[PDB]
Amino acid sequence: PYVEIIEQPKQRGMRFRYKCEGRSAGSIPGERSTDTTKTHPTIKINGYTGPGTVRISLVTKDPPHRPHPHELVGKDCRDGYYEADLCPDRSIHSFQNLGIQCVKKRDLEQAISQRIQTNNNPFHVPIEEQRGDYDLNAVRLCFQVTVRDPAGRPLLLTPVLSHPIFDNRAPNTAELKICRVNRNSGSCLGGDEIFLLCDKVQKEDIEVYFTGPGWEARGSFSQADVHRQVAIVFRTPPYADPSLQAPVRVSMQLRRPSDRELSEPMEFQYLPDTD
Amino acid sequence: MPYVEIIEQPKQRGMRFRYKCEGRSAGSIPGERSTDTTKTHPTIKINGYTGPGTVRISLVTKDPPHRPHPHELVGKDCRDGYYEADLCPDRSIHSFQNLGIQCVKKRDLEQAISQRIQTNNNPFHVPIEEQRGDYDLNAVRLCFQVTVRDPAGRPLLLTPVLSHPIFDNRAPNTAELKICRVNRNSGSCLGGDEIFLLCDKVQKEDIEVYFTGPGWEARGSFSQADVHRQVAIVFRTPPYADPSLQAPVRVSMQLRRPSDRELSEPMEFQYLPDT
DNA sequence: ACTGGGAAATTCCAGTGAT
DNA sequence: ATCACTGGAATTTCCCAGT
Repeated sequence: PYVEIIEQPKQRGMRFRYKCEGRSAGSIPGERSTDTTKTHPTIKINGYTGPGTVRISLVTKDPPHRPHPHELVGKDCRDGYYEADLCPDRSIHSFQNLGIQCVKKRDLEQAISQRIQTNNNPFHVPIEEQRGDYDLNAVRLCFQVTVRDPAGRPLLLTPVLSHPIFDNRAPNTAELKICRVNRNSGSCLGGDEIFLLCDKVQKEDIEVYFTGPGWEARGSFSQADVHRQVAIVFRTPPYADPSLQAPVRVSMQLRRPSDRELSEPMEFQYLPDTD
Repeated sequence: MPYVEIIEQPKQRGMRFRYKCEGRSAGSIPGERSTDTTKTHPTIKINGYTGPGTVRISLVTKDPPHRPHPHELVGKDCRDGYYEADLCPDRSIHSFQNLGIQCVKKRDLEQAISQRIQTNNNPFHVPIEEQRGDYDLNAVRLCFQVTVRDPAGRPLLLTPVLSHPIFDNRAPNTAELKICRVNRNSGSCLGGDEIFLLCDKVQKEDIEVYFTGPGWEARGSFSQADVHRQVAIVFRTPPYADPSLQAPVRVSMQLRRPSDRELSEPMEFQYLPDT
């Protein structure tokens, strides 16, 4: 038998909580979770239905896939991992209260030691590897299901990794959001100056991205024009057609080149430049 | 009575207090009239003496019961949070080029006060039962304590002299106010024009934009919600003194912190006549 | 009793200006 | 070149509001 992830966790928008915040972290939602309806990380076991248990732990994003210093917290969690029974009737199982508690950099070595001491090492990575640098802003869930064989001995199935889950404090992997913009129309000739207030971006890895049917342009600005990661002063690009007869609605959004993430689109109208 | 005179006061705003983690030495406090082309430093002159002696500089509280401050002076010839070196015998004027302010953590406050007492760092001999009230960690004063010699070489302790207060640039509340950028620097004399203004960090509960002319005083209109991550303000210009303005008039526009009434450099704004 | 989010407090660090 | 220093950014802690 083997495990497949039916509903991946949502990658973005989750805030890892420190222990100093004595409140337990949130509940990780599934990809397709919408503000209306709430999905949850969900797996399915193909090749077996009946009594079993599941352990979920955090491992690193990048390929050694060693146990992450962060902890799962929530119901049925201890020593930074979740563990509980599967339903024997169903072959689909969901996890409604998985929270991520980030540990501090100074408490790293202690955290790693606990992973080893608690035998929380799904891919049995040697301790040699586990003195590499960790990305504390990204984790993967690791599903480790145990079923019964025909004799009723526990059978451990291959661990499956989720997609990465990113801390939304991390600007390099956060959601892009335009909060306020001082102007939403401009000359088709381009070069109109726009003040745009946004959520935290990295000035070396952000652009303003105008799009239409089979068209794209970028607003002009330097890294100096990005103010304290939360504002961009830029000039609009010229529109494809230099002699518009009438206004033309296009979309304006933030774009992060590194991972090609886009923000929610906003309406911008290029106007005919007849003075 | 030989006495100490402050030739060059310390510049009050601009400089950060540094934590121990940021390293040994915390920069050099500059003089009032320090510029990029001519860097000045705090300077005293000893009137009515020449020859060998000592000078101690320590930090004291801004407010009248001048107790020793929990923060430390660090740099050349500093120990136990105070500066102490031999007075130059030849010259009567003395300046200090490596004074840095090292701020202590809130956690280590009671320990720091205990060090001040243990080291006999109490220039105004304040009783210990005053050394427990609230300290303003955002502001200190330099205390210059000069010891000269009488003709037989016995120490004569001159009166302690206080500097102007020095404020932590990094601390919100005490940071220097600055208008970095603005989308428009003109508009109707009636008001109601929307300005996107980019600024250094301000507290939205303790900030306002201040229009001033000769015998006029007005404020831009905005809510706390319009302060975006402490470094941008979207506001509406107030009405000019005279709504029957014939031809343009230039006013000053600056950030003001009501709590302590501090201001930014002024930025020109011109009220235009309404068409 | 728990949740969403802003900001103060502390730490880190890339790129300078003084030498 | 070195490295003290400058100022932006990242990390960690604290706190408010609302159900």
